[PDB]
Amino acid sequence: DIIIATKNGKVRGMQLTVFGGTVTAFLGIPYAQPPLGRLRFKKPQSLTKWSDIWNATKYANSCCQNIDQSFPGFHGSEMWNPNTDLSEDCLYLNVWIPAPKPKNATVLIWIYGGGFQTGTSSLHVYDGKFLARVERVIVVSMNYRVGALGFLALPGNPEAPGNMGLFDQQLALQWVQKNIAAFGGNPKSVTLFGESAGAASVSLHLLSPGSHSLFTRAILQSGSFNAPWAVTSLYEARNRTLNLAKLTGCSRENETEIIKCLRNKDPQEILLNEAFVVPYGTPLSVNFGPTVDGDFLTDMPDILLELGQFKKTQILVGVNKDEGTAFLVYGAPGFSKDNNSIITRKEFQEGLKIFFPGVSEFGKESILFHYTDWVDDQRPEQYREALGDVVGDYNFICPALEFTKKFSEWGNNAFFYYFEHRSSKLPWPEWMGVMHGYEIEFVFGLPLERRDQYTKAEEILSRSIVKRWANFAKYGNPQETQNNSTSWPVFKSTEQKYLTLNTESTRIMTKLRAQQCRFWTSFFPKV
Amino acid sequence: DIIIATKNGKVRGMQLTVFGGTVTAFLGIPYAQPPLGRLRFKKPQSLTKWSDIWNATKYANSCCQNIDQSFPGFHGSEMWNPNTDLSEDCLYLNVWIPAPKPKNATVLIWIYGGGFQTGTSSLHVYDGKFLARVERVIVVSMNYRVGALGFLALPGNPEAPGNMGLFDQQLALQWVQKNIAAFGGNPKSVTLFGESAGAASVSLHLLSPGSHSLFTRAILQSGSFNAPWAVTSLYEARNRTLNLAKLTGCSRENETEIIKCLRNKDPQEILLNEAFVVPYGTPLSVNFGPTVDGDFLTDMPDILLELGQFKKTQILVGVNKDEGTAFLVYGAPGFSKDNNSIITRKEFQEGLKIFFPGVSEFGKESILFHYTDWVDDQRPEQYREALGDVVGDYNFICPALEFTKKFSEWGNNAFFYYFEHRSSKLPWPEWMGVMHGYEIEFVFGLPLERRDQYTKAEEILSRSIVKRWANFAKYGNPQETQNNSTSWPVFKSTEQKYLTLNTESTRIMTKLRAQQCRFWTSFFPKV
Ligand SMILES: *[C@@H]1O[C@H](CO[C@H]2O[C@@H](C)[C@@H](O)[C@@H](O)[C@@H]2O)[C@@H](O[C@@H]2O[C@H](CO)[C@@H](O)[C@H](O)[C@H]2NC(C)=O)[C@H](O)[C@H]1NC(C)=O
Ligand SMILES: *[C@@H]1O[C@H](CO[C@H]2O[C@@H](C)[C@@H](O)[C@@H](O)[C@@H]2O)[C@@H](O[C@@H]2O[C@H](CO)[C@@H](O)[C@H](O)[C@H]2NC(C)=O)[C@H](O)[C@H]1NC(C)=O
Ligand SMILES: *[C@H]1O[C@H](CO[C@H]2O[C@@H](C)[C@@H](O)[C@@H](O)[C@@H]2O)[C@@H](O[C@@H]2O[C@H](CO)[C@@H](O)[C@H](O)[C@H]2NC(C)=O)[C@H](O)[C@H]1NC(C)=O
Ligand SMILES: *[C@H]1O[C@H](CO[C@H]2O[C@@H](C)[C@@H](O)[C@@H](O)[C@@H]2O)[C@@H](O[C@@H]2O[C@H](CO)[C@@H](O)[C@H](O)[C@H]2NC(C)=O)[C@H](O)[C@H]1NC(C)=O
Ligand SMILES: C[n+]1ccccc1/C=N/OCc1c(F)c(F)c(F)c(F)c1F
Ligand SMILES: C[n+]1ccccc1/C=N/OCc1c(F)c(F)c(F)c(F)c1F
Ligand SMILES: *[C@@H]1O[C@H](CO)[C@@H](O)[C@H](O)[C@H]1NC(C)=O
Ligand SMILES: *[C@@H]1O[C@H](CO)[C@@H](O)[C@H](O)[C@H]1NC(C)=O
Ligand SMILES: *[C@@H]1O[C@H](CO)[C@@H](O)[C@H](O)[C@H]1NC(C)=O
Ligand SMILES: *[C@@H]1O[C@H](CO)[C@@H](O)[C@H](O)[C@H]1NC(C)=O
Ligand SMILES: *[C@@H]1O[C@H](CO)[C@@H](O)[C@H](O)[C@H]1NC(C)=O
Ligand SMILES: *[C@@H]1O[C@H](CO)[C@@H](O)[C@H](O)[C@H]1NC(C)=O
Ligand SMILES: *[C@@H]1O[C@H](CO)[C@@H](O)[C@H](O)[C@H]1NC(C)=O
Ligand SMILES: *[C@@H]1O[C@H](CO)[C@@H](O)[C@H](O)[C@H]1NC(C)=O
Ligand SMILES: [Ca+2]
Ligand SMILES: [Ca+2]
Ligand SMILES: [Ca+2]
Ligand SMILES: [Ca+2]
Ligand SMILES: [Ca+2]
Ligand SMILES: [Ca+2]
Ligand SMILES: [Ca+2]
Ligand SMILES: [Ca+2]
Ligand SMILES: [Cl-]
Ligand SMILES: [Cl-]
Ligand SMILES: [Cl-]
Ligand SMILES: [Cl-]
Ligand SMILES: [Cl-]
Ligand SMILES: [Cl-]
Ligand SMILES: [Cl-]
Ligand SMILES: [Cl-]
Ligand SMILES: [K+]
Ligand SMILES: [K+]
Ligand code: NA
Ligand code: NA
Ligand code: NA
Ligand code: NA
Repeated sequence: DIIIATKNGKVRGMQLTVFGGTVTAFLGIPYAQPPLGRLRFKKPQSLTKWSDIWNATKYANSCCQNIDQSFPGFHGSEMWNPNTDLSEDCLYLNVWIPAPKPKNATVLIWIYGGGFQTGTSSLHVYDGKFLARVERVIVVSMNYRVGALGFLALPGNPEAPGNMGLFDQQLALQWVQKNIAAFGGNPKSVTLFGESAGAASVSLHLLSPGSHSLFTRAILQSGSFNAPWAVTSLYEARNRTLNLAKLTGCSRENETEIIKCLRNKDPQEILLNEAFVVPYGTPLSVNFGPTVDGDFLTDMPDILLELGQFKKTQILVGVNKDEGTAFLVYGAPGFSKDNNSIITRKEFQEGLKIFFPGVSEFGKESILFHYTDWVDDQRPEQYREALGDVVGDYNFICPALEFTKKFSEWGNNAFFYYFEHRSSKLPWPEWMGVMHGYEIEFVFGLPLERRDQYTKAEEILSRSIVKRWANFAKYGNPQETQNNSTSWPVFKSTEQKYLTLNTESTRIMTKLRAQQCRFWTSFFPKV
Repeated sequence: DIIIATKNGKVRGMQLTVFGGTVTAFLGIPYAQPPLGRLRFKKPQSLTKWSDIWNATKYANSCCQNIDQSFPGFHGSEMWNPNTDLSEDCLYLNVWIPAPKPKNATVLIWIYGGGFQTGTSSLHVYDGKFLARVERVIVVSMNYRVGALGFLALPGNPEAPGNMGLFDQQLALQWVQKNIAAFGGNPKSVTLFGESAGAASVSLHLLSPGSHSLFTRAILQSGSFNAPWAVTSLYEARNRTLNLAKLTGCSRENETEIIKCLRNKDPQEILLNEAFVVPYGTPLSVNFGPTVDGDFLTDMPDILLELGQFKKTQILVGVNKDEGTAFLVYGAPGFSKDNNSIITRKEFQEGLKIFFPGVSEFGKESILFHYTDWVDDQRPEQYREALGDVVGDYNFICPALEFTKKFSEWGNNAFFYYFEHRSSKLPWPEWMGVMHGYEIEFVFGLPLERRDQYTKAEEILSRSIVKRWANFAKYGNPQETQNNSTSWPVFKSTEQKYLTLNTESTRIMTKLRAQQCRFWTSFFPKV
């Protein structure tokens, strides 16, 4: 029977049988006062503290959010929807520790993605028990507020300052610093990892001084703050806030009066209305995201990154081969998860208008031109694949490379990966390839469960990746030193070497998407 | 490797490990042409027939339907939502046969509920593998069209005749008659069982001459056609059709022209709009249900039942202790699944207006009067429990008793049960009690899986019920003859004996809800 005295009180965990061993799980530990009533839109408040035991024996509420209902009954999409009740009372975290209790274990802290509008830490593919079991690290994950409730910004106004969700994560990091030692963890050895919006969060923690000493190093999967979807401008932030305000009947003169009006609405009213604060969104739209609040973020992060104002430490960064494809079935004409989505030139062009709504004809023609230099074939899937590549390079890959490039320029080790294995169990069609989000299950070691219809090769690769991530956390160097693995070289802005992760031919390459990324990083912004 | 030659072609099944034995499953066998294009709103068409093997190795598409999203992330509600893609191409059935292949097995055919608006046969609690394993019966289940796509009625007009979903089920019954022998089943021994709207369907099959010879006997769980939600009047049917027609921009002069206009809409457009064809619905509202079509149903079923025009055979009928409670959190004021729902007198009265929208003040006062004869206490949950009882007696229990009473009057054995055990794993709060829908998992033998956190007592009861249902199917007599069970007496209109199903004190009682049901069955209709 396992009970740990945290600084706020005793908590009770539960034993799990994993791989002929035991992992101890503490699910749903509160780390802040529920942000309700007057506390809505505010930075999280610290916890009351209690006597008696808190039973941390089931996942807690997920934060209020809208759920994707494009494919009801379809596991490919539904595996991402929350699996606990939605509630504003959602500020909880989870802790997986090895058994027997580790002496001074390295801690991995997961920050989920979801475009800052969705997400929860209780998803099956974020289960930290395998990592705890296999690498004897401690895994921690937290729920943080999303959408308007997490990122509504009326900057400098503390009734709704912006970046609340980011402060939720930060307060959870503080919790770990203050309490993890009681669980057998080492507060001086904490590695943040996250995917997509979670990875962007991780990159922002590297930039936020308040977070500087709450972690040791950082892993960024398919995301970074400099991705075009990741940061909300102040013009956007205020326009979007005032729009939510009119939509809900909360337009008032004294901005502080808007917030109290919004404080009195149902969560549902807010949620139902946040979709429309943008006149013409994209599938990748982030209505309420990170802003330069002058608190979490002292300045525009592009400036910070460029002038080397960030935590000096190691990073592990990477992307997947077909980042863009998932988004294509969420609005691009002629695309379907139920057919092979062979599209024509005109549908390609209409898809661009969908993904680049405010861009000139010349801008969209340049994308067309750069991405239709057929290779050198006339295959029917030319345009289908070009559009996925367009969406993936622009939104994920090129920003990831650029971040790593600028980060390493200030003299810290960086490691870059290209994940190109497609899950044999992927419920999405073959044309979508190695999708956004689908390295995560390899990272968390789900293929290590033989009872699960992953291939033998998939167990090897997951085992290998799990070891690399773990060695990165413990030692700041993502090698697999024992099974003749390819050695993972540091990413330097000169040669720009990266490691490909796959089941077959693993290797070192250089300058991922070189031409594509000079188009997006250098040319496209002038357009 | 198992392959069965059906009359339409070879099908391939798959082996399942169940309880140290094998069950063979054929999931997703087509039994009709997909009802698409010109076939929308029509009675199902017979199948083309194929060469090569059909792989019946995964559940098929569920039929188009709206999904309950009141409690996103909550297992209590989400366990009922479809778990395969929604598609109009949904006319498929499933077959579980014992291993080794049975010689002449009795067949149970499951018809799911869902208020004729929702439902699918691929739900976890409808898994027929346990029944196949334990009782060596063959279990069959089918998907049938629901909502407007299954029950849109413009009577006598064969472009949309009504009762299409009922004809889907019937065509599936035909499939069994024609093919089950090839699976080791006995077409001369087929028992229909269903819950809620599925049970109402079963009762209508007893009344439909086209179904007379497609089955042997019948089990009706929490439902019958004479329930107030179960049959759509012709005034309602046409008003609702014409309303869907205006909502979708399909109002035309030649009724046949309405249907072609509706034939050309997206399923989604139809689905989105079927909610509003009723000006003031209830939580129990069935917008598009069974009608007297002059085909499946030759006359108003109340008349048929009363004059003894129905299949002469045995029936097993029953209800649960707290049928009504589930519906209370779907619109009654002051109710919540997250608190104890103590409501006051005025909230009780407002709840009545919600559940009896078209009823006079005197009508609603009579309900109030009949259900507030406190017993003889002044407990705070008086009104909360009275409202659940009101909704349960009116909508499920009293109609069930009345059906059994009138059916047995024509000289066939009838057996009535009162299920009063609450699942120890029920995710809904304690106040909701023994809920509508939650005997089903006991019937299908889920507690027989020891790996599943059901209690030992729950395994006993499930084992017992599984045996009773199986003996009923095989022999038309639901006894458990071996383990000193209470003997289940026939329900006669004189004494009206019934069997209570529970974990503790099992027993024979008489005249379930006697006073409540004379109020609803005799008095209330005059009101
Ligand atoms: C691949 O599918 C798309 C997506 O939409 C369709 O999905 C199919 C499975 C089918 O059910 C179809 O009825 C459904 O609309 C097809 O694009 C669609 O084409 C139709 C017909 O002109 C248009 O009305 C729709 O606007 C359009 N939908 C989208 C998203 O553009 C596509 O034609 C199909 N092509 C193939 C087989 O490659
Ligand atoms: C039990 O809960 C109901 C349902 O609605 C509430 O659920 C609670 C868990 C809480 O989050 C609350 O904010 C939420 O609205 C309560 O009824 C609600 O009471 C509020 C306050 O007046 C009304 O504004 C709502 O109209 C009303 N909802 C409904 C469905 O009527 C109810 O008061 C609560 N009571 C208890 C503790 O027994
Ligand atoms: C932000 O401000 C306005 C707000 O307009 C929006 O209002 C919301 C309620 C929502 O429904 C959305 O669809 C709608 O566009 C943006 O809209 C334009 O603003 C002009 C006035 O400047 C208005 O007359 C119109 O409502 C609207 N016109 C059009 C054709 O869009 C505006 O685009 C945006 N400004 C930004 C992005 O800074
Ligand atoms: C069925 O016919 C009419 C249709 O009206 C409905 O129209 C749908 C589009 C839907 O949105 C629904 O909300 C709406 O009520 C029913 O409505 C009434 O009919 C009168 C004319 O007879 C109209 O003037 C109104 O639209 C409407 N009035 C009110 C206050 O309800 C009508 O109730 C129903 N008849 C039945 C049940 O037989
Ligand atoms: C949170 N997340 C991380 C990685 C990969 C996927 C997800 C969530 N996926 O939900 C499915 C989904 C998608 F995959 C989308 F591309 C999209 F635009 C959606 F709106 C959407 F809901
Ligand atoms: C199909 N079914 C059979 C038995 C019990 C429940 C169900 C389906 N339950 O879905 C949850 C649910 C309910 F339990 C309801 F009472 C209700 F009114 C809904 F609209 C609803 F969606
Ligand atoms: C927490 O768990 C234990 C055993 O599961 C229980 O006995 C204890 O009282 C619990 N506290 C609760 C339910 O609040
Ligand atoms: C754990 O490791 C750190 C160094 O990273 C060390 O300073 C600390 O004292 C250790 N705590 C132990 C051994 O419990
Ligand atoms: C806005 O309202 C708040 C709350 O009363 C108050 O502090 C302030 O005086 C108001 N500001 C303006 C501009 O009137
Ligand atoms: C190394 O090799 C052995 C067997 O070859 C394997 O069981 C072990 O898990 C491998 N380790 C890693 C980290 O891949
Ligand atoms: C059906 O299943 C078998 C083995 O699983 C496969 O080899 C056969 O070709 C399948 N037919 C298909 C996939 O259409
Ligand atoms: C199965 O049982 C029926 C009687 O219910 C019998 O007439 C039929 O011939 C049997 N078929 C066999 C033994 O295969
Ligand atoms: C309705 O339209 C159909 C289809 O053309 C046709 O059979 C019939 O003549 C029309 N009926 C009327 C009332 O005009
Ligand atoms: C009868 O009794 C034995 C043990 O007492 C039990 O294993 C068996 O399953 C029981 N049968 C039924 C139908 O309850
Ligand atoms: Ca909510
Ligand atoms: Ca540190
Ligand atoms: Ca490539
Ligand atoms: Ca290698
Ligand atoms: Ca549909
Ligand atoms: Ca028969
Ligand atoms: Ca009772
Ligand atoms: Ca007994
Ligand atoms: Cl944005
Ligand atoms: Cl062109
Ligand atoms: Cl090079
Ligand atoms: Cl490349
Ligand atoms: Cl009705
Ligand atoms: Cl009164
Ligand atoms: Cl009596
Ligand atoms: Cl009673
Ligand atoms: K997403
Ligand atoms: K229902
Ligand atoms: Na879902
Ligand atoms: Na997956
Ligand atoms: Na669901
Ligand atoms: Na259940």
